[PDB]
Amino acid sequence: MQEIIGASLVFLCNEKCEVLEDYGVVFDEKIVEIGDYHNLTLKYPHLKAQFFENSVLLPAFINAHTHFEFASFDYGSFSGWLGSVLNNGCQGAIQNAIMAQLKSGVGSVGAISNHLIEVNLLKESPLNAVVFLEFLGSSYSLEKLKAFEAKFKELKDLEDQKLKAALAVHAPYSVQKDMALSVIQLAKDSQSLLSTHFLESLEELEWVENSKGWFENFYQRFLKESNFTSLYEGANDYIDMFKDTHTLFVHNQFASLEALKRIKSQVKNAFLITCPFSNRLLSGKALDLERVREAGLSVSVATDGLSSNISLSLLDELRAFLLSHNMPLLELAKIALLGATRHGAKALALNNGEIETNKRADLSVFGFNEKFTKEQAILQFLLHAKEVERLFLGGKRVI
Amino acid sequence: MQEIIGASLVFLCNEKCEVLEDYGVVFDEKIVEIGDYHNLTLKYPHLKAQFFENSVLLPAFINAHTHFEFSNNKASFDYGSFSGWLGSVLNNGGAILENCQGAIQNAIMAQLKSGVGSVGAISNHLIEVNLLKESPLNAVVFLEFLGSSYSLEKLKAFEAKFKELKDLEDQKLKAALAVHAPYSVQKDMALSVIQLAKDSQSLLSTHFLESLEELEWVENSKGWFENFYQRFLKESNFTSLYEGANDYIDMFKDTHTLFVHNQFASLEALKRIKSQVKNAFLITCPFSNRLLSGKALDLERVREAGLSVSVATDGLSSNISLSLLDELRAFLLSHNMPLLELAKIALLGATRHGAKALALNNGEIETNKRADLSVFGFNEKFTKEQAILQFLLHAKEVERLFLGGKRVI
Ligand SMILES: [Fe+3]
Ligand SMILES: [Fe+3]
Repeated sequence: MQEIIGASLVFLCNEKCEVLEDYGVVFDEKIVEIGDYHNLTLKYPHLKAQFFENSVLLPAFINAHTHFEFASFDYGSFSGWLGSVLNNGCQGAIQNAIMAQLKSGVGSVGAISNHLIEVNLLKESPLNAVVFLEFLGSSYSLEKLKAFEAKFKELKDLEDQKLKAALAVHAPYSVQKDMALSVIQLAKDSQSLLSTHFLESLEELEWVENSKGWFENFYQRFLKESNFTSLYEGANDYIDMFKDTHTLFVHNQFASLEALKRIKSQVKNAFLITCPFSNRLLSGKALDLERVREAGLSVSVATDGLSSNISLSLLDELRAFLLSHNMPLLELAKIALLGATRHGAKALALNNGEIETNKRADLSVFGFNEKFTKEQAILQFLLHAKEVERLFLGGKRVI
Repeated sequence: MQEIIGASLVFLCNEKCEVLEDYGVVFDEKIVEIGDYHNLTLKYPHLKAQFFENSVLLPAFINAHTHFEFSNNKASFDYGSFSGWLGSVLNNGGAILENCQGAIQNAIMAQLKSGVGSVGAISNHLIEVNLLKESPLNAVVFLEFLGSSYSLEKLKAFEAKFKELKDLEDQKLKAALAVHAPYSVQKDMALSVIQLAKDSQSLLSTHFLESLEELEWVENSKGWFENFYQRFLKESNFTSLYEGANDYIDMFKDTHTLFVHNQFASLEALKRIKSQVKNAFLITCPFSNRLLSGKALDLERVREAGLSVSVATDGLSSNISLSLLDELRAFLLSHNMPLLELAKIALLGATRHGAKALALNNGEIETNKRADLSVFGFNEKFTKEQAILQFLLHAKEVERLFLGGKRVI
């Protein structure tokens, strides 16, 4: 059926980043019409209508990078964290970790999975899911190459209207060149998305550029292989593999302006994803947001996983995103809201993240105790938003 | 009355920043002895003893700068600029202070449950003083002064309110005095406040160069403060009350002054504070800098000048939670320093550095110091090399809190 909802502040989440006051929207499975809440209640008098005063009505968030496979690990260094994850060499937390996204207002997630453990629970959840099956392998092996293209077939046999199948190549230090050319080709063949970790550390930059640094000893101590040279001969050699695709580039805190200009000019449809908290614990260098826009790209904000973070609430990761950059606060607060909405749905190629006609009815309502001023609404929301009062996904009431 | 407590990790919070494993402490009102927990249970067999596995035992925190009169403020004020925030605070005209004691009692619980045992509260009308007395917290009340025009009538209405403050002092509450800012207090109204602190032998706290608008005003009599005294203060002043940054600093020469914020003080300004205030204490509040000025304190400049920092929550006029732990994590995200070194500066800025600035006998697990101890329980046993930082990320609530050797939480 059809129903009307309106709040004292409505965040359209357009590229203009428009906030409207006392507006309402009518929706079924999709968003049909927008306008003033009172004028809408006269136009459609018989539709059920609810208004929320001193509340914010916005799109449901999109978390494009989150691993549900997970103290333990070491923070303060990337080498120390990777060493501590490999010195290590789940079903119940997964059913409660989805609940941490719904209550935070997240309606769509781009989850990276290695063994397809959480995909079954993501299907009964109301969440919009884009599972990237991640490929890990620094030695060529035709045997595992077909054991990975057979696990993807199990993913494509589980697709719905809520779960889309995608594929991921881990990092330039973990995947051999001819094993990624096959993964990338299968994504073109299956017409699915690509996610990848790119220049996340200073040690990976030293490794990819000049075959030096902490990675001389990585393949010997941890992988039982005898390799002492980089799998790729420079940063551009890794990028050109993703030419003419829809590739999600995560982190990129150590990619130079020439490197991101190359990503934009060559990948054609590249989407940079950033996770503020995980960069602090690991590499320690935050993403230069000016360099991002000096190259012509935009960022989405993601929680990453509890592999290198303390809370997977997208709102708490937004505040840490605000504290991590010296940009003018009120402009950067718009980069966060759009990086958690429209920019995250365009990276995942979904039909939500914006209050627009014919878009998915993925709506969040957040209740407060005051009415923020229109000039401050976007920033006051990010500081005080913690839980969600109402969450509508596909026009169905979930929370 | 003596008892024994030990944890898997013990943070001494000395300047060595020593982490010890399976250590214990014996305490009454003060800390008696430190050592290995098992050796302590044989030395003092009859003392009641509790051990906490996968826990951290450390001093109770010290929050040296927090306004409790403004705890009824969720939104209201404007963030993104200091001029925008001060304008919105003075456009409020002190209307958010009314009906506050119930919110004040809910901000006190945010310090105890976060592990804070001693706090340096800034007060203008002494509304929360009795609630701090009805509280287990160690209190250092700073009586704040606001007045940009000389008026000896208000000078004795302020020196009579201080006598009412010293008439409520005990061993739990110490009385201090505060000068607001170089933009809010006339020179001869602060020299009287400062002199009364010398007379009463009390501590001085002050907000110093917190904004870019405050620096241009103090240095060149320009910026957003040319029009400030007319719009909001109903006064006719168009030049700075002090003739340079050093003119405000030299008033605090030879005393015990807490300098808050100071994100816009240059190395020359910070070298002068140490050499001239003689016993100066820099206070920093990471989150309030982000919402207001937007510029974080240069911690490298702090150590290039020879000073150290303590971390304080400020008030909720410009903050979202007074859990000192949330402010420590925000302190970690706000500076680009090597994380593992900066995590010790955070722990010490919430402990030893805050108790010497507040002139208290705690903030360190040392013999003859106050038995102000906090116990935080976790699910893993951290490596000693990671313990200090892993504590800051996962600490949320406190398992046990002992203040003066008495069990509080
Ligand atoms: Fe990842
Ligand atoms: Fe303050």
